[PDB]
Amino acid sequence: MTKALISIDYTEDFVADSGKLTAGAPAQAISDAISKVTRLAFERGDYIFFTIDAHEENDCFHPESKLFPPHNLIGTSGRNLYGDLGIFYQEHGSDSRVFWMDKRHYSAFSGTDLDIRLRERRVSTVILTGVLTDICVLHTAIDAYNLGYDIEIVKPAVASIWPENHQFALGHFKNTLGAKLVDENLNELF
Amino acid sequence: TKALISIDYTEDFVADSGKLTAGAPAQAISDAISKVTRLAFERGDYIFFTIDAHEDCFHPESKLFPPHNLIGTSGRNLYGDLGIFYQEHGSDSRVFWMDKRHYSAFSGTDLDIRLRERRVSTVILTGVLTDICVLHTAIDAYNLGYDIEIVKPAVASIWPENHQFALGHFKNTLGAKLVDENLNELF
Amino acid sequence: MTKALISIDYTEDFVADSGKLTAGAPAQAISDAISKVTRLAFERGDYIFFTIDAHEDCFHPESKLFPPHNLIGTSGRNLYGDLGIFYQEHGSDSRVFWMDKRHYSAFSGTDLDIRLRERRVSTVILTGVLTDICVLHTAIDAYNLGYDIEIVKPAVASIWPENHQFALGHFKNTLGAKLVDENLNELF
Amino acid sequence: TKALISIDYTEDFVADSGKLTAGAPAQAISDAISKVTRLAFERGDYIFFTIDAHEENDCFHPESKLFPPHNLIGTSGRNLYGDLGIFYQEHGSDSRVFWMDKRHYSAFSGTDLDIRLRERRVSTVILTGVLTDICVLHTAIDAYNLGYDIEIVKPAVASIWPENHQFALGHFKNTLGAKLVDENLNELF
Ligand SMILES: [Zn+2]
Ligand SMILES: [Zn+2]
Ligand SMILES: [Zn+2]
Ligand SMILES: [Zn+2]
Repeated sequence: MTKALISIDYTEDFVADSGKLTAGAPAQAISDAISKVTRLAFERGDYIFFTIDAHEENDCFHPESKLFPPHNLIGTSGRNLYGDLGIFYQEHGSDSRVFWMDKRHYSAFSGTDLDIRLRERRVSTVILTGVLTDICVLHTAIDAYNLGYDIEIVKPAVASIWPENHQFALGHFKNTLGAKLVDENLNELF
Repeated sequence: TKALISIDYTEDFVADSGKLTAGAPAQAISDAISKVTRLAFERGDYIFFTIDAHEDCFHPESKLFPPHNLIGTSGRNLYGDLGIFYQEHGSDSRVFWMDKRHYSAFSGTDLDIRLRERRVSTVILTGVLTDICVLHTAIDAYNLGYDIEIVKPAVASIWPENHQFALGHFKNTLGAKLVDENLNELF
Repeated sequence: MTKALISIDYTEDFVADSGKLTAGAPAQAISDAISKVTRLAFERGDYIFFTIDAHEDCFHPESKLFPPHNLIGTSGRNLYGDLGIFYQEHGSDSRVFWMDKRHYSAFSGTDLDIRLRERRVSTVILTGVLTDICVLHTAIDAYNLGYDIEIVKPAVASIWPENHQFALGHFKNTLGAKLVDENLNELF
Repeated sequence: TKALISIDYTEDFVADSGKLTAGAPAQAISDAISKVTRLAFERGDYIFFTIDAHEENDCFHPESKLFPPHNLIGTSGRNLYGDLGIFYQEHGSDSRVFWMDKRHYSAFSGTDLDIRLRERRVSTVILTGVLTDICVLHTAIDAYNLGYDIEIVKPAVASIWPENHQFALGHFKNTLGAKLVDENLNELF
């Protein structure tokens, strides 16, 4: 029954209007659902992992730097969590069940110790939230699948810039990864 | 020197009576997939056939798709001229057959090890399906620091909108180069 | 309560007197204990993974370090002693696996971790040869992958007693492994 | 270009008053480890400091039962010992120098080391630090499985137990096919 909720890249740079790689409106639209579900997961005794892009300026060795403009730079406000989710972190970030995790690839597992931390705790299910549905959420989900985790996707708490991409990703999660789609109350959606 | 990965282009995925057939669009790439494989082989590239090998109540994929590519069945035989190429050159030191259980060609296999032994920097992806075993393989390759090439006329999906999502993902997110059956970049 | 026992390279080439990479007397001495403990684990309901060297290869760094051994399709890959009989009896059981490997570690380039995770196995029990090479590498990989570890002391062996002793110390003190006897009871 | 890995050469592992000190043998390599690191840097190599980062009362870490508290985040225990420390003050902000926190013994486990190396097409890793038979050994084995050529700087690795140091060196040479080199990065025969 040991579960972990993963909060992926829900920062000012991905969500806010002035954000450097902002998803804009669709990302902002999930603010209430993402904060509610994360607070709920925490209330249920789940582990919470904030897995956040930590980029550097002039990282010529990173293939991502040629693909997107500078975003989520180390030591910038762009890395601040957006909305009430940010308030949640300031309140509960010191709790032994809440984690902040820097990542450099899209997937929350790549080059991090997420798998190690989950295995230490004998977690068998990950609950995915954040942005973008078809990039960092999708990559994290695929890695989770290959690492043998059960997957839940919080449908109203994931978002993409592109609606067709969001739809592809949701279908992929359900039909290919065998993931459970859930709402903000963590109830399965049929 | 690069490596061409041939993903799941078997009877069960391609033939009209295949257990998990992609049908017409998978059949449509037969000429292109075999042309580009022979071409890559001609110019000294390594060839990795990464093929579903299914049996298995502990595999989560059992719930998601009907039995396909079962061991010892003709369903695992490579489709078309690609099977002919393997019959001719499967024993060449640069050609490989790898059994896999997940979608990604890297998951639970020694693909990364074999590529690293040969100091390969670039993988060229062919096969089916674009949005499942090709997409998963591409993403694993990206995370493992490989340069990626996708042979656009040698990948196929059941649904054209999924094939289009995957192609866009390769270019815009993974930084892959889309190439034609002559291994020339597309513009 | 269900665990996995890993049976590492206990084959003719590593054990038999004419073996291509034979560990000789100390490897032969564990034959009774390794078969006893494997049968006990299987009877208990545990999963059994035979993780066996499958060699061919100028590209393999190991080819320069050891003479040819456990070559694919040769008798050097046959399991040694009563262990071979257990495999004849139960090799087709859904709980028993034969796994080819190219590195020393049973995890490296294999699907061992995946198979264990499918089954929610939290504890691996290690047996076989050599204590300081394929058992050590496998133990280290298991540790980094968050498995609890048991080492069957009378069912592991090395060519050199000092290497065998180093490895056993490393398992207990660094990896936090439980050392057990052939009855799967902890040793004190 | 190669990468030199500097493993756990900190106060807690080296200094007389270190919480998990290897003592005199670890102190004895201070000159060699600092010399070889400055040399690798001069030669244009990448330098990775891979340093234990433990927390007090981490009940979920299996290492917590095995050793007393050591290299705690925000303590002096994590300070690089000797001239290596001075080198880090001098060049830590350089593009080729990296500081990597680790929780397991191996420098690769749960880190982005492999990712950073492959971004640079590094094919050979040069290993230094402590302990020879624990964080150096684990790092070497991980490097081997990941297909890296390995160099071990013999006078720049140390263990608390000399027999364990001897086992590890033999293992590197005979099992991993590593090249043993001196503080001048010249092969030892
Ligand atoms: Zn990013
Ligand atoms: Zn399949
Ligand atoms: Zn071998
Ligand atoms: Zn430590």
